[PDB]
Amino acid sequence: KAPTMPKPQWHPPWKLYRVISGHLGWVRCIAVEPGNQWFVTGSADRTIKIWDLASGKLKLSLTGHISTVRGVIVSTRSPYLFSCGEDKQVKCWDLEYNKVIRHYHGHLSAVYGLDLHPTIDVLVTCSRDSTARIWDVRTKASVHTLSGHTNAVATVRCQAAEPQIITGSHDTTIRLWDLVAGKTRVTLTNHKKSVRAVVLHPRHYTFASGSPDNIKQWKFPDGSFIQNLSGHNAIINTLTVNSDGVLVSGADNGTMHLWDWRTGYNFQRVHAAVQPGSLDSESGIFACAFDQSESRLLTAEADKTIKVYREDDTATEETH
Amino acid sequence: QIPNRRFTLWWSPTINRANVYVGFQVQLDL
Amino acid sequence: WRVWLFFMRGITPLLERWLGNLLARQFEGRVESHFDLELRAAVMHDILDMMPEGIKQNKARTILQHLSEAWRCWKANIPWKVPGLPTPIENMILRYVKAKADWWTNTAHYNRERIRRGATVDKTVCKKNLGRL
Amino acid sequence: YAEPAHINDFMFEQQRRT
Amino acid sequence: DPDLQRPDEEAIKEITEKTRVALEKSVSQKVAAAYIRYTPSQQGVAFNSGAKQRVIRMVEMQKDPMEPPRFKINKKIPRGPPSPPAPVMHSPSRKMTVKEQQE
Amino acid sequence: PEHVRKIIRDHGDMTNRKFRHDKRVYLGALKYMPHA
Amino acid sequence: WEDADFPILCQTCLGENPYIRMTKEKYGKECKICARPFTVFRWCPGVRMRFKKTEVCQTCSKLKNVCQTCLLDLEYGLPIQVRDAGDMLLKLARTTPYYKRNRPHICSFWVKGECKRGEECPYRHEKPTDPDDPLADQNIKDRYYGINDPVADKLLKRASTM
RNA sequence: CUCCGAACGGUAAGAGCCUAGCAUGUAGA
RNA sequence: GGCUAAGAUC
RNA sequence: UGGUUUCUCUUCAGAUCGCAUAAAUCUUUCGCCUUUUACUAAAGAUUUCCGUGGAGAGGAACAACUCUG
Repeated sequence: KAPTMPKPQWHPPWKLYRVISGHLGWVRCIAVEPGNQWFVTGSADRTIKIWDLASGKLKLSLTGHISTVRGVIVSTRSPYLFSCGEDKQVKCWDLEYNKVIRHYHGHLSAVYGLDLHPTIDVLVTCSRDSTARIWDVRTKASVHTLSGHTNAVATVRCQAAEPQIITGSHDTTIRLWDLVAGKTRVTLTNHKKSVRAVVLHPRHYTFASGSPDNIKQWKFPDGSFIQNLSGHNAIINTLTVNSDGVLVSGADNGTMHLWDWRTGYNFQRVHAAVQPGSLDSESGIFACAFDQSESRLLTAEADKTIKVYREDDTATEETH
Repeated sequence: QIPNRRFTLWWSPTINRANVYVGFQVQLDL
Repeated sequence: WRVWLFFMRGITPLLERWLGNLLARQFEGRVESHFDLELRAAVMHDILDMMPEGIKQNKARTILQHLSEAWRCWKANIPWKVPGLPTPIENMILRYVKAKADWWTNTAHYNRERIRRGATVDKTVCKKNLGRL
Repeated sequence: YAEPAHINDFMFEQQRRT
Repeated sequence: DPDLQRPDEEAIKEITEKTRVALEKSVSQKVAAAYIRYTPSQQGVAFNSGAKQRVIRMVEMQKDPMEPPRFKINKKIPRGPPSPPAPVMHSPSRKMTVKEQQE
Repeated sequence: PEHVRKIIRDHGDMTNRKFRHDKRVYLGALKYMPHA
Repeated sequence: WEDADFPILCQTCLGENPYIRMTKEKYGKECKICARPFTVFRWCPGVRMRFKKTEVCQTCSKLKNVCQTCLLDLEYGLPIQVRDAGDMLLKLARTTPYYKRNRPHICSFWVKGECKRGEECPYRHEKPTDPDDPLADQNIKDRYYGINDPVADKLLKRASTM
């Protein structure tokens, strides 16, 4: 009865292969190197530690922040592992000497997330004081103050296709602030909850979006609501999408619901376990991003255990 | 401050001179 | 002549930044509490977002007071939890309390490692490190 | 209402002054 | 494929070249601090008649590149504190249930 | 030529010889001194 | 801060020629209409003119709708005290303006007698105005605001004479 | 044996009277 | 109205 | 094939571009320490300044002396 019901997309279920637990505190960010060798992941212990992307062993430990590290954006166009700390300091720890090289400032409060633009030499630092900041890389100065949010700008997206910068505001209103002007070119007539999640699928479609309650898709030219999300009412914090058509949603309740970017039905919708030292209701996917080789999924939970989920071939998972 | 006042006033020629404090010409009053 | 020509060769990029603001003013005219405030504001941001069941007479400062009395009960190592509560509201309160306990224990061990000599200066950190241990 | 022109400033200033 | 079409790589590079030129103009303005013909449609009827274009050459005066600034910090209002308050139109807000106060 | 000998000759006049509206630029342009 | 692109001036102050030349100085001259620096637009009205510039601010002159140099009005030409009184602006207006609005200043050496410049003197070597009249006793806000406007006072008084 | 230091942490606190080295370069009739 | 050593407190 | 010079402006410099060599900043270390800047020098990388290198563009001087081939 539903449109496009008997022809969904293909999505085999995944399986956890290794649960690395070396950090001391809730991991708030996780990122993979573009060479598929390093895995940068912060923690609540104010130490952004890099590990092996495939072996899983520890590779380095780089501290320096005065608060929780809630952002780690490894730059692919330049060797600089920039990080956003909650101590009002976007510590751009360059990996050329494993130390701070820039130490840019300007935000009045904690920084929510950071995203490096693929084309423009600037870093979109989504702060949480009242707005975001367009920090210029290798200049140590801000470009423009894109103040278009009534609350903290949690999510951030710097796409080369979208001319504006998609900012995710916690005031239940997403915005697309232009890079040259700075004003929000178009708002979002959706996401009734506090929107603190955003994704992008540039493989064969436009960039989507997300929300904790009543999430929906979008489009890159000026926004276009394609379809809403499934029955996921938990507080979503991680939203990753692969080029093969997989859509991973990481919520705070631990229910890592995996759906399709085209079909929309939840393929796996499995819930992860917790650490023995942790509490009963403490496991929650705060950050999740796929690998550079798009083989083993990586989700950093809140139970101080960076879990890695590999793939597995199966055929008895037909959805009605 | 009361035992500190009696100790500072007792050694007043020792703790206030030209050698103990070099650059100074401050007069109190008349 | 060679050393003092290099002295002005280093001061010529310097003095434009040193005395640049001096000639400009004549015509232009011139802690750990931040981590407690950021954890308190994010708790109100999470409680107003992580399922308040819509606009149905939502929480207030009494919910933050419930998190305040839970931390004070744990501070004396007492088994008094906060009973009589919804399960996701208690799980969100216990998650922020376990994260605040990670911050306070790490701040206690860092001051105790710098308590042997450390800095040779302590005005009020000596009473706090002895009270935390 | 401003409306610029791509004419030469040399020939325009010479013709108007003449 | 036309509904989910991606933009061209030349259009993305032209958007990148325009953004790089716009960011360089803002960086040159940040590092520095730290003809025309208007038709006189206001009162042009008979006073100096025949002025249909009123051409005025815009010649920028080259100031001295070694000087203190001519004024203090500008205390003038640059823009308007009203906004275009776009409406939400997200979802109709209603009551959940009778047991929503107990849940 | 000998043009610089005349311009520096008017140094501290009473706003009548290179001192009417040029004294503010005279102390501001000279703030690039150690390069000279 | 305070930027501009084109001066909002009158056709009388723009010069008695279709072709003119402007000179823009960005953020300078200390415009006393808003106590903010504006784009000082200097120009030449013509031969033997005053060659004045902009005096008022850009945004401060938008609410008054007057000239940038004359600062009288936009269409009629009456002062702001005469424009806010009252069509009243149709009868008080006057086309074909005088050259005294674009006339240069007087020679102080000619008033003192020792006019050593001669025939090449750019200033006017004529007799000055009578200081007993209130027309040569205005101020900055006295011409912009309608309060204490001597030009608007005689404009309403001489309108009912016959 | 010849390696030579500078500023801040400093003079108060007030009543009546007296005299000075300074700055702008305007539109208007 | 929050965080500070039941904040020390007869 | 056909031009010795000189002044303006457009890139990359991985050559002791510099046959010699300044200052500031950031992350770690020592000495004094009494509030702080001026401090002492060991390591690494980021700017500014003193400068320079090939290769197209525009003027001036005999470009005509006829340079290599």
